[PDB]
Amino acid sequence: DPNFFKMVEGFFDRGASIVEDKLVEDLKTRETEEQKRNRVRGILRIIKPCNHVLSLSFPIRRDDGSWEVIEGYRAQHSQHRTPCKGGIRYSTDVSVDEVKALASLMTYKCAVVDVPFGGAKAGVKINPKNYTDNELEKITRRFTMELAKKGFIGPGVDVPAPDMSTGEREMSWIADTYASTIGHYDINAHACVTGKPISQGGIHGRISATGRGVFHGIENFINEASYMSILGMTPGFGDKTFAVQGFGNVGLHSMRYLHRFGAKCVAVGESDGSIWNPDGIDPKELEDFKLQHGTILGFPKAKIYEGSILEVDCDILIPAASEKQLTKSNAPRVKAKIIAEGANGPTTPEADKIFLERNIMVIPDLYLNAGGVTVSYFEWLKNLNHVSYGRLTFKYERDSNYHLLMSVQESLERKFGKHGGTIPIVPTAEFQDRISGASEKDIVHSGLAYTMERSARQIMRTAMKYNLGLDLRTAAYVNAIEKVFRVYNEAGVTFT
Amino acid sequence: DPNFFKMVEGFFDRGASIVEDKLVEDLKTRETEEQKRNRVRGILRIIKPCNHVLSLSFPIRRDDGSWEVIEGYRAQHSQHRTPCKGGIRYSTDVSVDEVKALASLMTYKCAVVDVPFGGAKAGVKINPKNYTDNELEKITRRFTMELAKKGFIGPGVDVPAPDMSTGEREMSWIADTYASTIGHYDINAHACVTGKPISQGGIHGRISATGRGVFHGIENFINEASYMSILGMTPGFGDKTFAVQGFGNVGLHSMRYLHRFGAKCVAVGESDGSIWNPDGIDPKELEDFKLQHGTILGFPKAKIYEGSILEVDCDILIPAASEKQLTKSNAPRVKAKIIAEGANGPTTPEADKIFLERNIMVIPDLYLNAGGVTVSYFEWLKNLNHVSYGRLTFKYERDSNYHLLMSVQESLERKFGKHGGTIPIVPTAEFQDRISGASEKDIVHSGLAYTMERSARQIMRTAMKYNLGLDLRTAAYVNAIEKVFRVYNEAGVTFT
Amino acid sequence: DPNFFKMVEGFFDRGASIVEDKLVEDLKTRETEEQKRNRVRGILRIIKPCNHVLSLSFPIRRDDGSWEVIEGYRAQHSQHRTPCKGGIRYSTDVSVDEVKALASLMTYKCAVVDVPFGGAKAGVKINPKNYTDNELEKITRRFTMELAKKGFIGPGVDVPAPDMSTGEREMSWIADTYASTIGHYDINAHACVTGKPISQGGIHGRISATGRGVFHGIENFINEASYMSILGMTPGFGDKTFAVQGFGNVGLHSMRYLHRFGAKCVAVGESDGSIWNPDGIDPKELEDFKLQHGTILGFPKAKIYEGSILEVDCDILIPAASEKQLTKSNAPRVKAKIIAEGANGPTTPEADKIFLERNIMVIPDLYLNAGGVTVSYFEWLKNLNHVSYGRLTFKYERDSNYHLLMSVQESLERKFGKHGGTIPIVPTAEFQDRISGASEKDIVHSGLAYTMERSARQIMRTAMKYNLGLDLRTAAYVNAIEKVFRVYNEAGVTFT
Ligand SMILES: Nc1ncnc2c1ncn2[C@@H]1O[C@H](COP(=O)(O)OP(=O)(O)O)[C@@H](O)[C@H]1O
Ligand SMILES: Nc1ncnc2c1ncn2[C@@H]1O[C@H](COP(=O)(O)OP(=O)(O)O)[C@@H](O)[C@H]1O
Ligand SMILES: Nc1ncnc2c1ncn2[C@@H]1O[C@H](COP(=O)(O)OP(=O)(O)O)[C@@H](O)[C@H]1O
Repeated sequence: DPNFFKMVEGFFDRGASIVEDKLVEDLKTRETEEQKRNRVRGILRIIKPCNHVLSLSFPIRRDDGSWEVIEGYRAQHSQHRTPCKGGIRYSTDVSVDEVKALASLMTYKCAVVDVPFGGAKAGVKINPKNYTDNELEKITRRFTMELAKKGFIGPGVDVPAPDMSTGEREMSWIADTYASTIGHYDINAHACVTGKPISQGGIHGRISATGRGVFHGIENFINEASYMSILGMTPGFGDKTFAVQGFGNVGLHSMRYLHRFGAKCVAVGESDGSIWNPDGIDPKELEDFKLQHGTILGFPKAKIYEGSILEVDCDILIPAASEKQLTKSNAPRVKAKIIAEGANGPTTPEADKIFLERNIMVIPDLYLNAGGVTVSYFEWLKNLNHVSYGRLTFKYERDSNYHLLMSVQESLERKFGKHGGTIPIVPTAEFQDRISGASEKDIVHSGLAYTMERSARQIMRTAMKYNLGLDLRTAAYVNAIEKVFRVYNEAGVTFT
Repeated sequence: DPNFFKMVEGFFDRGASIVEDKLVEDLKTRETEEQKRNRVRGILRIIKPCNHVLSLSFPIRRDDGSWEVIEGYRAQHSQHRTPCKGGIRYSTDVSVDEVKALASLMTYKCAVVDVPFGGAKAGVKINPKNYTDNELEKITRRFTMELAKKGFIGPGVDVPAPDMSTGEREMSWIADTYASTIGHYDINAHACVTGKPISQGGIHGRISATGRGVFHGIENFINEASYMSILGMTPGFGDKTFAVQGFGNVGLHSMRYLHRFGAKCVAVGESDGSIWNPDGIDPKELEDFKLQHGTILGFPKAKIYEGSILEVDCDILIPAASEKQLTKSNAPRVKAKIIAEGANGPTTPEADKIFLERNIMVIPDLYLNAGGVTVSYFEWLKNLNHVSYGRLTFKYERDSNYHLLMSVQESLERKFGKHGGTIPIVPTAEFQDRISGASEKDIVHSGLAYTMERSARQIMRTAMKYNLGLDLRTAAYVNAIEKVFRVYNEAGVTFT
Repeated sequence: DPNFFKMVEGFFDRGASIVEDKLVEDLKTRETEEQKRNRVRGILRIIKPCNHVLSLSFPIRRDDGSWEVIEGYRAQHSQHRTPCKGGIRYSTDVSVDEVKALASLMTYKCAVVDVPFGGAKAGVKINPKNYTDNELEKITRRFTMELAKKGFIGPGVDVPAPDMSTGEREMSWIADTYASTIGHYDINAHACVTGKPISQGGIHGRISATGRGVFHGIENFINEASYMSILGMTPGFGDKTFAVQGFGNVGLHSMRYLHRFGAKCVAVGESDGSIWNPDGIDPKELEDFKLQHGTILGFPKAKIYEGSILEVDCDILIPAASEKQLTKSNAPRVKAKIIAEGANGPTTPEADKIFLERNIMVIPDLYLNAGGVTVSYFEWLKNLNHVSYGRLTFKYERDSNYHLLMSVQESLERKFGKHGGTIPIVPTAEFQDRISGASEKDIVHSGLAYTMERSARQIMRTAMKYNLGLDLRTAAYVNAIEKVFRVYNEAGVTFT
C-alpha cells in the first residue's frame, strides 16, 4: 500500500526511462547537433509535474444562515493539448497531492485513446451529505465562478466532468453558471463542462460508455492469439468465465456487455459480501434483483459466497471498485488470467510484478476505463457542433441503403424476365431496427468502439517494439509518453 | 520576360474585360437603373489591387550575440472571403511587388477550387542558410508576433502556410507562438496557420496535396475527347509520355501519381542538369536514388541529358520549378502538347500566345497547383471541427456496409431454402483493404479529387461559352473574376 | 515564540475578537434581525484565509542548453479591493505557507495606510545567483506569462512589486512581457507591476519611500505628548538618540532622515558585526564608507561594538533587517523605548507582550514600513494617469505664487507713496529652490507623509477606541479589520 500519487509517478519515470534511449533516435535518428538529445529529456522533466494547481477558499452560506468557508483545488497537469479535461471530486478526503496525481493520470489516459485534452482534476473538500440540494448548488456555482476567473474552467481552457462524488446536475449548474456569467458572450459557453444532462447539451450514451470501454478493451486482447497463447487461451474452459468485483455503474455494464458475447459471470462481489454460480450469474436479474432491493445479497440461484471474489476460479477478473484491492498478498493467488482494471489503480505496482511473472495479463486502468473519457470528448465536440450526431445524415443513408438494395434487386431481375420476384430490398431483421431507430447514441458507441480498437492496437505494438509481452501497463504509459513528447518537441524551445 | 507581377495583372484585366459586357446582364439582365453597370465595374477596380500590405522591420538576435534587423512583407489581396490564405517565403529575392502578385494569384486560385479564402502572401527577406535552426525559429516567432498585432495572422483573419522556402516546422512555431501569445484565449488558436505537423494539428495527406492536384487536373482534361481531339490525343504514342521539370515536392509526387496510372516519365530535369530514358524513368528509384545522394545526376539507366528538359519529346510537360521557364524563345519549341503548370506562372503571357496557336493546351497555374490550397482549406475546417475526418464515422459505416451485404445475402437465401450458400458478405478485394485501413487521408483525398474535377468542369464550360478553345487560363480567370464579383455585388454598396 | 505564518494568523484572530462584540453594534447599533451579527462574523472567517493561491511549475532553459523546471507560488489573500498588490520573492526558502502569510500581512497593511489594494505575494523557489542575468530574465518573463494566463497579474487584477530578492529591472521585464503579450491591447498595460525603472514608467522617490515611511511613522508619535508622556519623553536625553539594526535600503534612509531632524544614530549594526559612537554616527560617511568597501566594519570614529545592537542604550531602536530578532529573550532587555519596525514582523508576539508591559511603544510593521506600499500605489496611479505628477501644474503655480508676492508688494506700496521699496516678491531661500527644482518626486514625497500622518491618527484613535494604550500593533490590526469588514459587509453577502 503506497498512494496513487506515487504509483502514477513511478509508472511515469519508468515508461520515461524505457522510451528515452529510443527518443534520441527513432525520431532524430540522427539530426544530432551534439548528440545531446539525451537531453531534450528536459522535455520529460517538464511533462512530469503539473504545470498549474489552484487552491482556493470561498464562502458559501448555508440554509441556516450561517457562513462557512470551503476549500477546493484544481490541478492542470499538461497544456500540450489546448483544453484541459478532468473530473471534480466532492469528498473530505481530497488532498492537493491527489488531484495532482489523477490530473497526471488523465494527461496520459487521454493520450492513450487519442483524446486531445490535457489532464486536469478538481477536488472540493466537502461531504455532499451534510449539505442540502440547495446548499450543494451554491457550492458548485461559487466554485465555478472562482475557477473561471483564474482560468481553470472554460470551453477552450479547462473542461471539467463529474466524478462519482458528483452528478450530471452539478455539471448542469456549472454550465449554467458559466454561461450566465464570465462566458456570457461565448458561443460555446456550454462546452465548458461535460457529463451534463441531455436537456442541457449532454450527449446520448454517456452512461454505458465506461462499461463498454472495459468490454472492447478486454475483447481486443481476447481476439489476439499471441497474448491469448501466452496464457494459453483464445479460451478453452466453459468457453469463458469471468468474475466482477464492484457492482457499480462500470461493473454492471461490464458484466452485461461481456455476458452477451458468450462469456460467463461466475461470481459478483460487492462492498458487502459476494456471490457465485458456476453456470453463469445473469446480469439482468441480478440487476433487477437489486434496484429491487438495495444489494446483491440473498440472491436466489446464486450463492452466499464471501470475502472478496478477487480469486474465484475464472479467467477474467474485473476490479470495478475502489483502489488497491489487488495487493501483493492476494497477488500470487488470483487465478484469473486476465485482470481487467475497470477502475483507477486497483492493483499495486507489485501485484503487477507477481502477475507479470505468473504469466497473467493485466489490462491497464490507464487504457481500460478510458471509455468514459473518450465519450466525454464526444460530448464536448457535440456542444461545439451545436447539433446531435447523425441528425443531418441519418435519413440520407437510410435512403442510400434502400437504394443499394433496390439496385441489387433490379440487376438480378434482368438476368431474368421479372419484376418483384427476387427481393433483396428487405434488410436483415436487425438492420431494419438499427435503420429504424438510429440515434446520436449509435454514433457515440460506434466512435467509442473504433477508438478502443485503434488504441488497443497501438498499445499492442508499443508493447512489442519494446519486447514487453504481458506488462501492458508500462507499455501503455510508454505509448502515452511518446505521444505527449512529440507535441512538446515539434513545437519549439524559444518562447512558450 | 518581365516581372511575374505583370502576367497576373495582365491575366486579370483580360478576364475582367471578357466578363464585363456580360456582367451587366447575365445577372441584372435588366435591373437597370440607368443601365450603368457598365459601372459596377468599380467592383472590378476594387478587386484588382491588394487591399492591404504590411511592411515591417523587426530585430532578432543571432546566436553570436549580435543584433540584426529583418525586413518582411505580407500582402492581403481580397477580404471578400473572411480569412486570408497564403504562404510565407524565406528568400532574399522577395519584393513587395511580388508578395502582392502571388497574393493576387491565390485570391483567384481559391475561387477556382471553391476555397473560401481571400488571397494573401508573405515574404521575409532572409536566406534560411546563413541562419541556424535556433536563429530561424526566433525569426518566425518574432515575425508571427508583429503580424498578429497588426491583424495579418489569425484563424479568422489571415491563415498562412509554408512556401518551398519554409517547412512544417516553422508553421509549428508560428502556431505555438500565436497560441501562447495574442491568441491564448482563442479556442481555434491552432487554426491560425496550416501546413503544420500532424502532432501539432496538421492534416493527413498534405504532402501529396499539391502533387495530386496536378494529377487530377491533367487527368480531367486527358479524359475529355474534345480537348484531346484538338491535339489529336486521348493519347496514342507509347500510350503516354511526360517530362517533369523541377524535382521538388510537387514535381516528385506529380511524376509518381502520373506514372502510376499508365504514363511515362521520359525525362526529369532539375536545378542542376537533367535526365532521360524513353522507356520510362521510374519515380521510386529516382526518388530513392536521390534522398540517397543530393541530386538526380549520375543516375543509372538514365542519362546525362542536359540543359533544360522543357522540350524533350513527350506529350505532357510539367513545369514544377521556378518562374518564367517557358518564355517566348523556347515557346515555339516545346513539343509537349499539354503544358501542366505545377508551379505559379512558369509561362510568360507570350508563351501562352505562341502555345495557344500552335494548338497545344496549357493547363493554368491558377487551377492546377491549387491542390495544396484546397487541402489547406480542409485543414482549416479540421481545426474548426476539432476532430479528425472520419473518426466517429469510420467504424459506423464499416458496420453499416457489412449490414447491407448481410441484407443482400439473407434476402437472396429465402428466394431459396438456405443459410450461407449465397455469399454476398464478402467485399471486393479492394473494398476490404479500403474498409480495413480507412484513415483521415482517405477523406482528404476524396475531397481533393471532387474539387479538382468539378472545377475542371466549371472551367470547361466558361471556355466553351466564350469559345476560348485551348485558352484554359483566361477562361479560369474569367471564372474567378465572376465568382469574386458576385460576393462583392450582393453585399457592400453604401458602406463597408 | 512562533514563525512567520502564525504570528500574523494570531495577530488577526486577536484583533478579530476585539472588534467583534463591537461589530454587532457600532454599525448596526440596532438593525438587528435576530441579533445574530454575532454571526456576520462569517465575514471575518472569509477575510482570514487567502481566497486564491496558484502554484505552478514552468520550464526555463539555461545558457548551457539544459532544461530545468521551476517552482513558483503566488497567493492572493483578499479581493475586497480590486487590484491585488504584493511583492515577488526569489529565494529557495519560499514556502507556500509564507507567501500566504505575507499576502495576509499586506491585505491589512494596505488597509492601515488607506491603500486600496488586496494583499498578495509571490515566491519563486530559486536562488538568483546560480543563474545568469540572461537566465534570470527568462525566469521572470516565463513566470509573468503563467501568472497572466491564470489571472495573477494584470493592472486591474494583480499588481506585483519587487522584494529584496528582486530588482527594478525584473519588474521592467515583467511589465515589458505583459505589455507585449496578453496585455497588448491594454492602454494601462504598464500598470501591471510597480517598482520598475523611471524609463519604464516608474515613479520618482520610490527608493526613499520605505525609509521615509519609517521616519514619518516615528515622528507622528514622537510629537504626541500623550504617548511621549507614558514613556516620559517628548525626549529629554541628548535630545534624541536611536540605534538602527540592518543597514539595508530601509535602515539607511531611516538613519539619514531621522538624523536630519535632530536625532542621533548612537549605533549601527549589520549582518556582520556592529558599530557605536555616543556622539552620533553620521549617515553620510558611514554611507560613503561602505559603498566604498562592502561593510560598515573598521569604521573610523566609531567602534567595533558587537553582537547585535538591539539593546544599545538609546530611545528608538529600529529593526530594519530580518525577522524575529526581537524575541522574548532579549525582550525584557532592550532599552529603547520606542521600537520602530522598519521590517516585517521583527518582533515575536511575546516581545510585544513583555514590551507592552515594560511600558515601551512598539510601532507596528503593519503601519511603519507601509511607506513603500503607499508610493507603489502612487506609481500605479501614475501609469493610469499616463503623465508624471505635477507636469501641467508646476509652472502654473510658480506663476500664481509670484503673483501673490507681487500682490502683497503693491498693496503695501500704496499704503505709502512708492514702487519697489517694499520687496515681498522674494521667496525665502528655500521656497526659491523648491519652486526652482520642483519635480514629480516632490509630489510623491508629499503624498506619502500625508498618508503616514493620517494613518497615524487613525491608529491613535482606534487604539483609543478600544483602550489598547500602547498595544499599537493590534490597534492597527483592529483598524485594518474594520476597514476590510465594512467593504465586505456594505456589498457582498448574497451570491457575491
Ligand atoms: N493527448 C494527446 N497527447 C499527445 N498527442 C495526441 C493526443 N491525442 C492525440 N494525439 C496525436 O495527435 C495526432 C493527430 O491526430 P489526428 O489525425 O488529428 O486524429 P487521431 O488522433 O484520431 O488520429 C496523432 O498522431 C495523435 O497521436
Ligand atoms: N473563394 C471564393 N470566392 C468567390 N466566390 C466563391 C468562393 N468559393 C465559393 N464561391 C461561390 O459561392 C457559392 C457558395 O458556395 P457553396 O456551394 O455554399 O459551397 P462550395 O463552394 O463548397 O460548393 C458557390 O456557388 C461558389 O460559386
Ligand atoms: N485595502 C483596504 N481595505 C478596506 N478598506 C479600504 C482599503 N483602502 C481604503 N479603504 C477605505 O476606503 C475608503 C475610501 O475613502 P476615500 O474617499 O478613498 O479616502 P482615502 O483617499 O483616504 O482612501 C476609506 O474610508 C478607507 O478606509
